[PDB]
Amino acid sequence: SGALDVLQMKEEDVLKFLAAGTHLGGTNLDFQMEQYIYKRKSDGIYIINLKRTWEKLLLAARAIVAIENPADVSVISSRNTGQRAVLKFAAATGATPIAGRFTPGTFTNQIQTAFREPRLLVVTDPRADHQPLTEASYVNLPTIALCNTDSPLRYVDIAIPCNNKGAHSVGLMWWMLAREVLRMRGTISREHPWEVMPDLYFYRDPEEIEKEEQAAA
Amino acid sequence: MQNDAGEFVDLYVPRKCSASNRIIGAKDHASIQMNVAEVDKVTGRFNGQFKTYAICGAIRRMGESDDSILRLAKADGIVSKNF
Amino acid sequence: GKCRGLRTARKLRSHRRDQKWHDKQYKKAHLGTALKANPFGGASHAKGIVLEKVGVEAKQPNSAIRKCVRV
Amino acid sequence: KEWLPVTKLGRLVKDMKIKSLEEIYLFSLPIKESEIIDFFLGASLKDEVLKIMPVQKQTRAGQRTRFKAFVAIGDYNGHVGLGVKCSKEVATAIRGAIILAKLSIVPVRRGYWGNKIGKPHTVPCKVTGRCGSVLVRLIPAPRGTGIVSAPVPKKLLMMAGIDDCYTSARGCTATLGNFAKATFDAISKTYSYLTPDLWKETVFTKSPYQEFTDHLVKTHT
Amino acid sequence: VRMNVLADALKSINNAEKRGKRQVLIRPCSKVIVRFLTVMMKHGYIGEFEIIDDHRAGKIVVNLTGRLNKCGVISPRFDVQLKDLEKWQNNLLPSRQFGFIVLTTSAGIMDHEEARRKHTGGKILGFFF
Amino acid sequence: GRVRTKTVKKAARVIIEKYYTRLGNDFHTNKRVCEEIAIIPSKKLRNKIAGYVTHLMKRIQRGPVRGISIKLQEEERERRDNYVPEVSALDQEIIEVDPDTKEMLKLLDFGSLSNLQVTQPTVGMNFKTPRG
Amino acid sequence: TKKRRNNGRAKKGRGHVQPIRCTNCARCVPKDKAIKKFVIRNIVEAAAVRDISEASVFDAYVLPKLYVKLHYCVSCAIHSKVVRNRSREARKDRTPPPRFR
Amino acid sequence: RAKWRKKRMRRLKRKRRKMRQRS
RNA sequence: CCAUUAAUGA
RNA sequence: GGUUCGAAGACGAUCAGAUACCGUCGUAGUUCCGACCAUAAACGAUGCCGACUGGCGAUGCGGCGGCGUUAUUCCCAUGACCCGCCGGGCAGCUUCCGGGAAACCAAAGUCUUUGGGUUCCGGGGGGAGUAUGGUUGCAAAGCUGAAACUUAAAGGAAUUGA
Repeated sequence: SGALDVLQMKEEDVLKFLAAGTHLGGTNLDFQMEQYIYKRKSDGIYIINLKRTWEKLLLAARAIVAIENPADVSVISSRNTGQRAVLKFAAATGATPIAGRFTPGTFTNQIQTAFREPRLLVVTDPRADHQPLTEASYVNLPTIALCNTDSPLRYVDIAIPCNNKGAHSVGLMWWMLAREVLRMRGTISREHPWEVMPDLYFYRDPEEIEKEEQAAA
Repeated sequence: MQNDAGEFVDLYVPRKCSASNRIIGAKDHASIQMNVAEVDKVTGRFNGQFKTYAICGAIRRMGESDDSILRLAKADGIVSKNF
Repeated sequence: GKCRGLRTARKLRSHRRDQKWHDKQYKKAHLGTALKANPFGGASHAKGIVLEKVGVEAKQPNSAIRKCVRV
Repeated sequence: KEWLPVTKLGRLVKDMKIKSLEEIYLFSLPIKESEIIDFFLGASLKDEVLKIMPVQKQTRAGQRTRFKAFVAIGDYNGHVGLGVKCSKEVATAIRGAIILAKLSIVPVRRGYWGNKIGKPHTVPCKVTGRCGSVLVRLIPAPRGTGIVSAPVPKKLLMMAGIDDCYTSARGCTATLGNFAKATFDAISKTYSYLTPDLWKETVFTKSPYQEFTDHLVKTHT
Repeated sequence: VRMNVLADALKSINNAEKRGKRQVLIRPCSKVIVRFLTVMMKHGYIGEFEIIDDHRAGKIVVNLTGRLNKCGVISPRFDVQLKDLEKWQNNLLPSRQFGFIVLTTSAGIMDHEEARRKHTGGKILGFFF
Repeated sequence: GRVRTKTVKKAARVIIEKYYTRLGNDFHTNKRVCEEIAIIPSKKLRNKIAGYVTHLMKRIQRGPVRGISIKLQEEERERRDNYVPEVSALDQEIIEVDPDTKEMLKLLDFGSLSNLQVTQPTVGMNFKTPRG
Repeated sequence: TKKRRNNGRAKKGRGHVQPIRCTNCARCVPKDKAIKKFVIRNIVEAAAVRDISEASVFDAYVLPKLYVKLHYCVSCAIHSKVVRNRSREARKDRTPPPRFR
Repeated sequence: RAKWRKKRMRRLKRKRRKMRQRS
């Protein structure tokens, strides 16, 4: 990642970043998220620097691969945008998913049935998953967060500045992170593109599901 | 912590944060050892050796954790110098 | 202290000399009004003459008729 | 009688693949099982009850008195704790206080005053601790002095093994719960104060969760 | 107004150490401040610093580490002999192992162990540990 | 006031979760089915459980139920998750590019690209909701 | 104890305002402390608009209004149920009630 | 009420001043 | 619209 | 000079009683000028000056920079809007910086790891802001200001019932 020709930024990755809209940040501005924005556009929407986004994705991929056991890595999403993304990420990696209904106390209450003592937390949204930050304040749990330009950095541990609102952008960044950790650990080589299509990770509107069911038959 | 003879006499030696240069107490239950992996320059895969880092709880509850991790990784050579 | 100068010793001494009088024990020890109003006169014992014997009703919850002597 | 493990650290204790609680205090792992300290330091561990405090709340059918137990716990070498538990009966209150005390013991620090020959005896520097308005200050003392203190924190320091210490108290020290928690916070911050003898860099050893990560998934879920 | 420039600068670096900044800009530059910073340098509590010397009250940038617990000040400049310095380090320093009380003398601005070596008392300035 | 309690409802959910194939739509059939599969000591509680089973089966025929784990609905959920659509909306011949994004891409390594389309900037800086 | 940050009123740097008499009582209230209702009022609301729309001379004549800025005190506002007491966690929520009806 | 206690004491002070001024 | 007061100790 | 309102006072109601709340009046007063007194829950119950320590959306002042809309239309430039920046002015929102007994406080923080400089003021509650002495004032009153004696409580924050 540091002056390495292998871990550079790819032209197709630039095309998919521009097609998803991950650089298109939020309207407001956070005081901690100032060092990941190059220039403010017209209409008051910030530009997330895609190269520094790729660098923070590489560092979070280092943090994922450095954990030896993939089974005790909890990947969390409470909004409806990221549930299918974290479920298919856990199915592709070996992680443990949370897709809605995060019970407060799964990291602190032992008598509960869904008690886990993990080694790594990967957070979709900080304001939606502020409660795993509160359990990670008491259990020694590192935090990976897909932050926005407005998302604060309270109790997080490493962050990737992205657009946490667009359903294409969130799933595209989960796809980039999943392909990066599969290229790092000894499963999939870096020469060929990955076979499973990145539209698998996108959450579908049920109106779009009914429209596709109408258009299929 | 050595005595007149020179023996290590304290019953443990505490951890120290690599960002604020401050030790970590016994019930500082938010201190995290970050592990950064390594990538070979000719293969591009995981090697086996790590880079360890300490984060105390005050930096987490303040909000300067990932900035300190980014600065330590840029100093140790993980993040590129362009950034 | 409040003022922390290098030569405020007379100010601190005069302020503490004026504020010792607001203590109850210092005033009772260093004014002669309480020593004059003390029937013993700063003494421990005193002889006197019995003139009458008074039954004094007691205070709050504990009630009795105590036996005092006007000396 | 046979203890069934629940936590991962408790499973490591039942596997005996960690040599002491020193690595647990190094990596700051939360101890949430009361049998771990009975396993490690349970031979010389001592329980002494400080005060049974009868707190109560007012209901519509009079008052409801429930007893609050304070237990000072610890062997005479380096590790003590203070446990607080309020329950309906005093026996269950003292038992729960001993359990929470075993969950929340802390390591205490002993150092030298001036000459550094022999074993460490005193608190190495002027430290302090407070909760509420009770302020307890711990002062280094020379050799042969003793624990010049009130009887309850003198009992706590006699448990802690600090032979020589001067103390200072500020506030309404009649509240023995806040008084014991204030001296508990002082002896906990002894191992939190930055000592200039700790200028050596910390070579971080491997966590036991990362050491035995294969046994922890092959012997149970 | 600004009465004690040394006390203001040391309270500034004390606030910087309490928050956790890597470096801080204290706004004036005095000779007592520069000599105090060199004493903390030679005793190894802070890093190496620099001063910005315009033709006014200059500025000072000090690279800070976590080895400085609290940097205080003793105002005003009390006289300290060799008979009372034991009581000074008894009621001001945290221990007799570390911590140094600076005090200016005619031989130079120095701390209490160097004052015991050179056998010379003087006016106290502050403490640092 | 005809409201079922938790001892009816949780037991009926366990019955439908474990024996979904044996249960049906008719009340007088799945009542006897629940009688044979579950030991219910009273006819009134048996009728309450059977009625709540019929009402949950009506909810299943109307749509999905949250507090249930049916194997067929789980297989349908897994199929709808593993469904692969047609070619992506990320692969487009025309991608709208803002001028400041074009400037930062020029400052990066890939400055000139193949299938990008730079657009005009939104003139008029009016993007905030008025106050009050 | 100090119950409100702005102490029961809307003064922070003024210090003194002019008094206004109440409408229900004749209580002398400070201007920024008084509960103010800018009551809009169509002179007929439901019943007589149907009568005026057929008894008026001009075709499609718009009905007039009557604007009154009422000033109440704390006692008059709570006795006429303009404002109510709230929980201490909901005291700081100074959003106005909406215009749903 | 402290206000009427102060006003009662002012009237009592006026009575004391009048009874001293009579002498 | 009017509505005053519940003797001391436990 | 007295329009309105309205201490004292009169009258009519309610009440066992009203020498109050309610209503009709109504003197002094409330309005202006020349002389008094210096008292307020005169409060932000938080003295004045100086340095440091999170941001966020504003607003007011003056200045600066930059797409554009709109008037002097006949351009530049000045007025009105939009986005920022600069110094403090009243402020507001979040909060494990930190403090406090807590309510709360970006100060009520930089406090047992106690020292930036400086004026006033408190030493349990009553007696009591009382007596006396001095002083100011036409008076009412204001400033300084006790003691004897009496009591083990008085008080502040917060919790649960009623």
